[PDB]
This record gives sequence, C-alpha cells and structure tokens, in this order.
Amino acid sequence: KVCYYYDGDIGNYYYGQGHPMKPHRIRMTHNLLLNYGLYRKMEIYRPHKATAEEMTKYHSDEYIKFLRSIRPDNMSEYSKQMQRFNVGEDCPVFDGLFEFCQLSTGGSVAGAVKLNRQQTDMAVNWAGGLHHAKKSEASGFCYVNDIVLAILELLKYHQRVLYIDIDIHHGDGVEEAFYTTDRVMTVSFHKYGEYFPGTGDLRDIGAGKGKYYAVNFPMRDGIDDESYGQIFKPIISKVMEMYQPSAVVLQCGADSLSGDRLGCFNLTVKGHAKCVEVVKTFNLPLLMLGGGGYTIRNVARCWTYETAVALDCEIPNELPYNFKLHISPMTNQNTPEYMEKIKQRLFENLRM
Amino acid sequence: KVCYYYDGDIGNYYYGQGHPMKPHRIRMTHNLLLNYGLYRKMEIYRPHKATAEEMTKYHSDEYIKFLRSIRPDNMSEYSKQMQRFNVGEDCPVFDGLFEFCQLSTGGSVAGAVKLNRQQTDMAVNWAGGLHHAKKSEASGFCYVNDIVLAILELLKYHQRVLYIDIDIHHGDGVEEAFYTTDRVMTVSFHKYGEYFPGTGDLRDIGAGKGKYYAVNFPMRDGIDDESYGQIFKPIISKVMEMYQPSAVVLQCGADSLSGDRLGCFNLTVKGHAKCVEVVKTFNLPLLMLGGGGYTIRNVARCWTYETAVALDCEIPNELPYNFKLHISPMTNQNTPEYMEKIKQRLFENLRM
Amino acid sequence: ENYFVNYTFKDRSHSGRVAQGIMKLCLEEELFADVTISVEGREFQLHRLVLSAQSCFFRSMFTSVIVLQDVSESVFQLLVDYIYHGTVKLRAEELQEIYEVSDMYQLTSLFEECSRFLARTVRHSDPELYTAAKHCAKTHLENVHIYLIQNSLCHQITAACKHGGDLYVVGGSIPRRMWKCNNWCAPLPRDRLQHTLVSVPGKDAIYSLGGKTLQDTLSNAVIYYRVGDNVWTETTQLEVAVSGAAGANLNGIIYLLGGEENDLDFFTKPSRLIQCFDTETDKCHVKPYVLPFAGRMHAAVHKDLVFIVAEGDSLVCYNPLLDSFTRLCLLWKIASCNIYVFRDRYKYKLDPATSAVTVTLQFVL
Amino acid sequence: ENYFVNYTFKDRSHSGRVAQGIMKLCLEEELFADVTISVEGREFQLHRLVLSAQSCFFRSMFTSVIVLQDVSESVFQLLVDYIYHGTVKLRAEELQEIYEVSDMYQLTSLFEECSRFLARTVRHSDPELYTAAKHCAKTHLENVHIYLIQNSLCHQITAACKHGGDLYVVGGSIPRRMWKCNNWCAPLPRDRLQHTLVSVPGKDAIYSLGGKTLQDTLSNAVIYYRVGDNVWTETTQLEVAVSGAAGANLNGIIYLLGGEENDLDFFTKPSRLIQCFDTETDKCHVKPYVLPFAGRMHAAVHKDLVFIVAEGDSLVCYNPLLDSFTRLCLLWKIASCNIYVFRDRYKYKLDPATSAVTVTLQFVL
Ligand SMILES: Cn1nnc(-c2ccc3c(c2)[nH]c2nc(Cc4ccccc4)nc(N[C@H]4CC[C@H](N)CC4)c23)n1
Ligand SMILES: Cn1nnc(-c2ccc3c(c2)[nH]c2nc(Cc4ccccc4)nc(N[C@H]4CC[C@H](N)CC4)c23)n1
Ligand SMILES: [Zn+2]
Ligand SMILES: [Zn+2]
Repeated sequence: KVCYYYDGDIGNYYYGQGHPMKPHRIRMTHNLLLNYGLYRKMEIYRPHKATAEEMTKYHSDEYIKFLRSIRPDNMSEYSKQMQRFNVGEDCPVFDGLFEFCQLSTGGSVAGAVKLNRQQTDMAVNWAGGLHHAKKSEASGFCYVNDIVLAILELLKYHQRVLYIDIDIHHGDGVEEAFYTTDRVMTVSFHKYGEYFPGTGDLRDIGAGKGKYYAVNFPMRDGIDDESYGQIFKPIISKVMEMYQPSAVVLQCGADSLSGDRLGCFNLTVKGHAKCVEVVKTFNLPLLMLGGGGYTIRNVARCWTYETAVALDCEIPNELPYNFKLHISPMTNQNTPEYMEKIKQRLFENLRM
Repeated sequence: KVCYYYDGDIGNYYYGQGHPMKPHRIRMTHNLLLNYGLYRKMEIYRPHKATAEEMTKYHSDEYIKFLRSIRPDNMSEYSKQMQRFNVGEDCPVFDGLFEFCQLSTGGSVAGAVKLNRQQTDMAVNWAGGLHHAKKSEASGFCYVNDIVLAILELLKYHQRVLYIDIDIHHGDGVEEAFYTTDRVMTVSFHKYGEYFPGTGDLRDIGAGKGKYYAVNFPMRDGIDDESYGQIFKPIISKVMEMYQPSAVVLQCGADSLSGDRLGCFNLTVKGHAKCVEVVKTFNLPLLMLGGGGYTIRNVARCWTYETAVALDCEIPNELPYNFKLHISPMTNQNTPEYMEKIKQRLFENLRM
Repeated sequence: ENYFVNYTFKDRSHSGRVAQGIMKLCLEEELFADVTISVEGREFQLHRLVLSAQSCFFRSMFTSVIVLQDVSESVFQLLVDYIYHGTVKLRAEELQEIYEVSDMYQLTSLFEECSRFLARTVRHSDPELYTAAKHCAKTHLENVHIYLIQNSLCHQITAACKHGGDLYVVGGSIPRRMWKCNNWCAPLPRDRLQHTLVSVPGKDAIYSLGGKTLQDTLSNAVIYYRVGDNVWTETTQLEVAVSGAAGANLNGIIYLLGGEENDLDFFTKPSRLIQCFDTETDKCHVKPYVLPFAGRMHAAVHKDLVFIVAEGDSLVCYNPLLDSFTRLCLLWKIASCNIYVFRDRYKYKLDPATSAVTVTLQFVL
Repeated sequence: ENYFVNYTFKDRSHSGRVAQGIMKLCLEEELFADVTISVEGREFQLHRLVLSAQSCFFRSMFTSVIVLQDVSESVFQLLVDYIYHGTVKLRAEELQEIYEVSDMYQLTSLFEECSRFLARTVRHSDPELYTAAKHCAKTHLENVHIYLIQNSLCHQITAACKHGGDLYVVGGSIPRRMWKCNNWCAPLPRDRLQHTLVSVPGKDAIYSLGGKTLQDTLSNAVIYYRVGDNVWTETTQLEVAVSGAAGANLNGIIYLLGGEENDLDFFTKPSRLIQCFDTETDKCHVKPYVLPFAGRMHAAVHKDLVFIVAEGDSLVCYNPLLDSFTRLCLLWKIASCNIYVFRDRYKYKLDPATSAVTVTLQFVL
C-alpha cells in the first residue's frame, strides 16, 4: 500500500558552500533505485507544485508576497524586510527558494489529500520535514512549513491529528501554528539546553484552549538505542490511547543518528527503525516526512531502509554498487533516573 | 473637546473579599462630581454594552461562548475548561463577569468610533485598561481586553496607532494581540524581574513582520518623578517623530504612584500628570483608558486631577467634602547610569 | 617587585610547621627543657620559649626553682596540653577550675572559650560572661515564647517571621501582601514562593532570601525590608538558589540551611548546604561543612548553637564557630526558647545537657 | 560529643599565635637563647627549641661551642630570618648560596622555593630541578611556536585552541562545526559564543568553559572533549558566568581571567576575576585576588607564572602560588614561548629579567 512521492529535481537547488543543510539529502536517499526492487512493489508518483493561494491559508499574505521575489539579486530593495523576516543570515537565500519549498509542500498536501479520501493508509513524502518556520519569519533553514499546511488540510476531514518528531531540534513552528488549538497533538523529542530552538522545555506546554496539547522530551548527549526505544515507544503507546485520534504525522529526522554533523545523539541502524515501524502497528492513517540531516553518506545510508521498514520487506545488508551499511551506537549523560523522571512527568501530564 | 464616558453602574460587580483588584476604583474616581465644575464644561455620555459579535473579532469563538456562562454557580460542569482558560484561581469568577467587561469594551469602542469620525480629538474612558487578557485565556484580573478591540476598531480608519502604558505590570496581551503586525506601536513601562507578567524584557521585541514594533522599559523599585518624567518624555518625543502616526491610546495605570498596594514605584502628585498632559501636545487623536489601581483612597485622589490635566483647567487643591490631596515621592535602585543605558538602548532600537 | 631579581616570599605553611614540630618535639621526646616546674610535687620539663609567647604572665615570670602555687595538678596538665598542642578535650567538671587560672595567665583564646562555656551551660574583666549572667534574670526566682501558625487570619499564608513580638506574615489573596500582627506593611516587590524570612535584630530588618518564581525557577535573590521606614530595599544576591530552606540568625549572621536546589536542569532535589549572609558586611558565602540530614529541615537557635531537624527523630547540633556536629538521637520542627520539638503529623521540652527529653503545623516560627 | 558535658576544642588560631609570638620574642628582645652559634666569628643567640623543629639536621646536632663551617654569614642570616619569621626577601645574587645549604639543613619549603627559582630564572635528591634542567635542551647549542589566526580557512572563526600542534578551531557556517588543522572533530553539542577553549594536556582534553547563548545570556557551563575518543562529555559547571575570558593552563589547573559578566540584570560589564578549574579534582573556585586591569585580556604562561595584558602597555604578572602581582610597565596580546606581545591594531620578544623589550589578529592562540 506504498504510494511514494519523489520530486523530480528536488536536488537541483544549491544551499551554499560549506553550508550545513544539504538539499541533496533526499536525492542520494532514494537514488539507490538502480537496484532497488521495492519500487516495483511501490506506486511512485510526482508532486504538484503548490500555489501561493494554498500556502497563504496560515502564512500572512505579506510573507508569501515577499517569498516569491528573492533571488541571487533583488536583495538591496528588500534589505529593510530581509531583516524583518529573519532570512539572509541563518536561513540563506539561494536559487529557486520559492520552488523547492513550494513543491515540497505540494507533495505533502498531495499525500494529505490521498489519505483524505481513504485511498491508502500510509503515505511517505520525504521532502517535507520543515517544522521550524513560523507565521511571519523563517528559522532553521525552513522557509515554508509543510507540516502545518498538511495538518490544516487534514483538519477538516479529521478532527484529531498527531505530529511526532524525533528530530534533534525542537519543533517550534509546527507547535506554535496550533499552540492554542485543542485539535492537534504535537510531540517532539529534542535536546533542550542552549541548543538551536531555545524552546520546547519541559514546562512550555499548551496555551489557553490548547493547554496540555503538546509534549516535549528534553534529552541530552550520547543517547543510545537500548534506552531511546524503551523511552520512546510508551509515549506513543500512551498518547494514542489517551487521544482517541484519527491520523498521525511522522517527522523522521535523520540527523538523530550517529556521526551526524551537528548531531549529538548516537543511534544504531536498527535503533532508528522503531519510529517508522512501531507507528504502523496503530493501524491509523499516517503521513511521513523527512527533516534535517547532514553527513550525506550516513544520513542517506540510514535513510535507505526507512522505506523498507515502512513497507515490511527486508532489504539485504549487502547494498548495490550505485563500504557497508552498518554503524555503531562514547558516554551517555542521559541518566536512567532522569529519563525515567521525564517519562513519569509526561505520563502524569497526559493524564491531565 | 472633552467627551467623557462614565458607566452608570460599573461599581456594582464585587470582586471578592480582601481581593487586590477593586471595581470601585472607577466609581470613587469620578464620584467627586457633587462639587465638580468641570462636568458643566464636559459632555458626559453613557456606554453601549458591547455584544459578543463585536468581541469575537479577535477572541476565539469558544472563549466568548465560555465567558457568557460562568456565575456563582455553573462551575463544576466547566471545571474541565475553567483550568483550560486560566480562570478561577488568579482571575476569579464573580457576579456579572460578562457584563462589566462587556460594557467597558463597549465604552472603549464607542470612544474609538467617536474619534473615527473626526467628531472630537480626545476621548477618555477610564473603564478600559485591561491589557493582560489573551486570545484564549485570562490573566491579571483581565477577562476581556478592551485595548485590543479598540485598536482593531481604529485599524481600518487609521493605519498607524500607538499604545502607551505606564502601568507597573507589563502589557502582554495588548502586545501579543498585534505582535507580528507592523501597524501598531506598543510601549510599556513596567518592572521586569520576577514580577507578575514574567515577560516584556529588554530583548523580547517584535515578531516577524512586526519585528521592532514594540518597546519595553524595565524599571526597578523606588523610582521618582524627577527622573521618571525625564526618562519618560523623550521616549514618546522620539517614537512619534519616528512613526509618522495617526492616533494614540493612553493606558493610565494609577497603581504606579506612591503608597499603592502591590505598587513598588513612588510618584508624586504632579509627577504622574506628565503622561496625560505631554501626550496632548502632539495634537493627534487619543483614546484614554484606566488600568489597575489599588489603595482606593490614593488611587482615587490622584485620579481626580487626571481628567483636569486632560482638559487644561486647574482644580483648586482644596477638594470638596464629597485630609488633603497631596502625597510624597525611601531609596531608588534605578541608578541614573542604568536608566540612561536603557534609554540609549531604546533610542538605538527605534532607529532600526 | 620583579620575580626574576628579588621578591618577598611569605608562606602560610611556616606557621603550620612551627606549630606541628613544636607539638611533636615536646609532648614526645622531651628536649631543650631548660626549666623545671613544680605542680604539688610533680616535676615538669616545660620548655621556656614556647611559654611566655602566649602567656605574658610567664614572660614577666621568666625575665631574669619555681613555686606556682594555687593550681590544680590536673588543670595545669590541661593547660600545658593546650599551650603545647592547642587541642584540649575539656569537660564540664573541670570548667571553672580551668577558667579562673586561664584569665590569670593571659590566655585570651581559652578565656573566651571558657566564658562561652559558662554562658552556654550556665567577676573577671570580660563583658561577655557578665552580660550572659545578667540575661539569666527571667528565672531568678512579658512576651509569648513562640507564635503558633488567638486570631484567625483567613488569608492564605506561605511564610511568616517574628521580630520580637511582631508577627509579620507574608500572605493574602496575592502572596505579596504583608500582614502585621504586632502585639500591614509595605508590599513585597517580588514574586516569591517558599522564601526564607529571616529577622536579624542587629541590623534590624527583615530578609527574604531564596524562593521560587512564577516561571518555576529558583530565586537566588535577597531583598530586605527596613523596619523603621517600610522600605523594601534590595541587597546582594545569594550564591546558590534555594527554596523552602530553614533560616536562623546568630549575632548578625544569617544561616540558610538545606532546602531544595536545581537538579538535572529542570527539577528540584533536596539539598544539604550551609549558607551564611553577613548582615553587616553584606556578603554571602557557602560553608564547606555539609549537613548529615537533607530534605525539609527546621532550625532553632539556642545560646551559641543551632539545632536542626530534617526527617525523623535525629536532631543535629551545629556550632558555627567550631564547624562540628553532635548528632544526638531521640517531620518535626525545633523551637528553641528559655528547646522543644513539635511533630508536624499530629496524629515536650528538651534538655540538651544529658540528651533527656520531657513530655508535657503550617509555620511554627 | 555533647557540648554541654565535654568536647574537643581545636583552634586554628593557635598556630598563628605560636608563630607570631615566636617571631616577636626572638628577632627583638632576645631571650631564652641557651645556644651560641659561631658564623665566621659572628656570635648568634639562636634559640634552641625553634630550630630542630624545622631542620632535622639541627635535631641530630643538638641531641646531647659549635663550629658550623662552610656557611656564608649573610646566607646564614637569611636562614635565621626564615626559620624565625618565615618571610625572606630573596635576591638572585644569593640564590645558589641559599640553595645548597637549605637542602642540607632539611628545609623542604625553602628547598622547593629555590628549586622553583632556579627552574624559572635558569645535583641534589629532587626531580623538579633535574627535569627543568633537562627541558632546557632546545638551546644547548620541530614544531611551530605559535599558530597565527599557510592555510586560508574561509569558514568564519569564533574560537581556536592548540594541543601541541593540532589547531582545533571552532567555526564554520554554524559555530558548532569543529575544524582540525593537525600538522574535523565531533560536533560541539552546545550553542556558545565567546567560549574559552582551554587545552590541559595533563588530563588530555579540550574544555569549553564559559560563553554566550543564542538568547543573549551568559553560559556558566563547562563541557569537555576527550581527545582519544571524540567524546564531547560534560563536566561540572562554573561558579560565575563569563564570556570572552582569557584562559591559561598550569600543571592541570585551568585559570579563567576576566571577560564580561552580568551587570544590571540585562547587560554585560567587563570583569576582573580569577577562576580556577581543577581538571583533576573537577572542582571550580573563584580566587579572592582581583586583577588590577579589567576588560578584554589575553594571558600567556611562562614557567611558573602568567603574564596578562588587558588594555594599554601595562602587563600584569601573576604567580598562582604566591597570589601576588609584579605590575611591570612598558589592545595587545601576550604569547609566551621559549614572551612576545603583539599589537591588535597593526597600523618583538620580551625579557622579563630586567623588564627590557627587544624589537625585531583574530586569535593569536
Ligand atoms: C495586575 N495584577 N495585580 N496583581 C496581580 C497578581 C495576580 C496573581 C499573582 C500575583 C500578582 N503574584 C503571584 N505570586 C504567586 C506565587 C507563586 C510562585 C510560583 C508558583 C506558584 C505561585 N502566585 C500568584 N497566583 C497563582 C498562579 C497559579 C495558579 N494556579 C494559582 C494562583 C500571583 N496582577
Ligand atoms: C535545524 N538546524 N541545523 N542547524 C541549525 C542552526 C542554525 C543556526 C545556528 C545554529 C544552528 N547554532 C548557532 N549558534 C550561533 C552562535 C550565537 C550565539 C549568540 C548570539 C549570536 C550567535 N549562531 C547561529 N546563527 C546566527 C543567529 C543570529 C543571526 N543574526 C545570524 C546567524 C546558529 N538548525
Ligand atoms: Zn534537525
Ligand atoms: Zn497594573
């Protein structure tokens, strides 16, 4: 029941020399397709480039009117608004900045629509995973936030949606965009403490009618699979039974594994394959997006088998010519009496 | 050009025994009218009780549907939403909770409409001054935020509005309701540092397209008029010339004077009369609302002459029988090299 | 000056060595005596140089075969053990005998310590003993000893303090409101929960050291209230943030005991710490000594010591000058007046001389 | 035990008194001599008890009219001044003469101090002097002395460090990226600006003490990187948050100098502080000594001392053991190897023996 959405030329927009984020992450991910049998058993599609009218449902119209203008030129005129939208320094400006994000969110809402008509029950669009962007500004190399648009698309057909993010960085925009609403359940497993987002603490949960409608797991350095899976599975096992939901969204950040640049965690090969697999047992409809990921080699090799675990067919460890596809899981400051404490805190918060 | 709006029975809604906020603050304020000549030279009006349809322009419909139900009874049923809207513990529930706020915002938007047709150029409605409330929750004894509704009313006829708050507590809701927008300039002179709001620091200014569209002045204990006025006047003198605005809103918190319960500042009689007077010289249209204020005696005696300074007629110091109407301005931790530092910081931020 | 040509090399180890070698080479392997002391017929080889360097009476004595009468042999042995090793395990039996002679032989340190002993356990040119004896006039044959929690005070209470009879209670609908039950006050200009309300009469004021914030963070801030002017001024901060810690005053200094501290960057763990705020120097420090008992402790001041009770029937004495504990044996709260332990879970005065107890909730202070 | 019946009264003032009285009653008002010492015909009334208590050779000598030959009168005067007052203003002229005799007369403290003097300014049973002399083999007649900022490293740099030849530079597009110019590293798991990158070879690792956060707050956090395993582990925090502070290592200990500190609850003021992190005990403390010069300082390590330059042409020496400054006279940055001051505003080796200088930008370290 796999309907895999692959953008034809997503990996054609450069991001900068020696720049952390790499739009080639998704190309090298699926570009083991020259000897990939699963594609015969998979329905491959192409995404429809989303228009500004669909994107302005949440983003302020001025933001979209701004976004469709930037280029390697046309910066001096907008230098008074470039600093009013946070673009330029952290999230830079590259060629086709209004094309890559537009097509990614188009694919995301295409999968959302496909699930909306009960056509299929699982849909993956690895070109999503931009959860940092906000209503009026961009942050964390995320200009257009696909997750929020997909959730808005599902908000009418379904009244209860999950967002599960195992990305190292906290999902702020994907949480602020529905903070006050009581319809969406956001869950993020992030490193707190003088890290990038600076938010998503243990205490910043809910707002007004959206009170308690959020879950944050602040981890630390050197987490391992033997504890990460045991601390991760019961959170969904509890939230699903306590939310009586309709559909889920699976943001799978592949920067949360070993050897990743800017990646503090250290997860094994099969340790990562517990979010894309244990989520399937719940039998609910599911979007699947991919977020940030660096160290192209490992972020792609580990990504190869995410689809396989999402479709339930084992891919032999000896991969094609297109070295091996195995990794290792240093110290672990995540004391068991600390992770257990946070797990109990989350369990007590959800029961409220 | 005085058009004074006085609610007939605002002081008929109790707030609790030994409770800090007192709805009788506004009654004893104008209830020196038995020998108050200025009323002959003033046009007294009555406010129209605002409907829910007008208030739901910003507040979420669920919030207003909630608000029109609470009473000394009907609490157990909403006990699952009473904690989802922050009501009950800090901001309690009293008789006519959906009447006092409704009439106050009705008067506020009545003054807004009167200024909107160029009828008059100054309008005072001391029943406003609820700047703590938020879109989905209540905070600081503020259920319905009149300032935000008035600013929304003015947002169509005028494209540039000021909000100036000299209340001790930071104005959060009146700032969060237009944080991302670039149309309204909010300015609040508050005590920061483990105080009530916990926000409005020197660094929390702007959001997205509303970047730099906010101003926060964190003061400390024991401020005096001789420095407060000199640190206060140039802020407006700069913001007016740098904003090219249309209209202003003057939130006048009378808890920011000497001897006030929960009031740390210590201001003199004529020291307070520099926001309701120096604002008039700018010649722009102006709303005037009154915020929190305690120690009924002083918060009323000092309020008596605010209208007089707003109309430019001296009221003899010997007031009627309806003791004196004079106060004193301890230590001052507001070091001049600290207030000067913050003044320079604000001057450099506004120029951006 | 320049360390490569000449400089002054002062050492703090020199005193330690000229003490330890002196101690080791007299009490054992007696040598270079040069003096013979008679103590009711006992012959002592007391070395000359060591003496007179602490007792001026022995200087006068040995400025160009001795008698030294009116002295107890055992007390003189104790005196020599002091003068030679600095360490004496004194006992209540030999107190007065070791007192009068020591004030005679110009031993300032021993004079002070026996004066403190007599003032604690209850003529010469010292004021401390005279004032201590004068203060013991209430029992030679006006104010309530301890204030419970007869009034009601329906307002919610989160902290209280005493200043000699004036019960200043933080509370109300909003905690910042301060109520006075003498025989109202300036509002507290801070949002604090579980703040330590010390009352040091030496610099008469009320201090609000430590607390929790509305953002659920620990407050390492001290703000003081001047009694005579209702001025909630601000003083130097603490060193480690705490909340719900015990507080006790002693001759100006304020001691902050235990409480909760920041654990794992998000939570609060019970702490066993000693903090000192010098209400005269306006400086804070943390004592290296750590309490054996941690948790929610209540402390009381008795004479020159502090009793602390944390969890159970074990009370921990504390002498700030000696930095040592007695650790007697027997949630409770200690109130020291004229001591008395009160059980919080109410489902009795104490005598510390023999650790014997006699038998006869919100904020006992 | 119970303080009301018996307890042990130990005093730290006893050593101070048995030092000060000894010092006062020999060098002045000589008494109880009992010994006569001949120093090339000079008669000394050296008291017996004081000696032998520090020099065992004098114990052996005076265990049941002396000669004591092969000793300089002035050096013996210095030795007596030491043994009696503990304070000697030594000079380079009388170093070796005061060295050999002191190792003879079992004076451990003086032995160590003259060994340090000889190792600094450049046979017996000590390793320190032997190792120091052996280390002075590069000039008896392989690595760059200091790494500038020939490579380019176009990536933005905000911090750098050396570990013996391996230039580990924090930088890149995002500062967390760590570049290695030996002859890449594990990502820094913290968001820091102006962090002090210490490299202590004794517990070989790289420490990132202090810094600024993305929320514009000062980071009082220390995280260390193990060299052999690329493990960015975390260690105990600092005591006072700082940013852009100078850092210098000395025999394991890491010294954090100056920087900026939290002023007025919202801003940063230049600080003049001394912080010590014991990379073996893993504990932090703040030294009471305060630098005369505040601001943005750069420190260098030379022998057993540290040169600090803050603002202008005034360099401030610092001996951590002696807790004293020389305050020589002459934005700069000091780099001590084989010293050399480099001017930041480039619009030259140093000799500290006579304060004479010879004449011959981002991160000089
Ligand atoms: C314009 N204006 N005038 N006065 C106020 C105002 C209003 C309220 C408070 C206040 C000031 N200071 C306060 N301090 C505390 C102490 C505290 C510290 C840490 C954690 C908890 C409590 N708790 C307050 N209320 C609680 C809030 C939570 C709710 N569950 C119960 C009620 C308030 N605003
Ligand atoms: C998903 N994801 N992957 N990587 C990142 C990410 C992206 C960016 C940064 C980052 C991580 N860590 C960082 N640390 C610093 C150090 C610093 C501390 C205190 C004050 C200033 C700077 N500055 C960063 N950028 C600035 C932000 C302000 C802007 N005016 C210029 C660029 C970033 N997110
Ligand atoms: Zn990420
Ligand atoms: Zn107020």
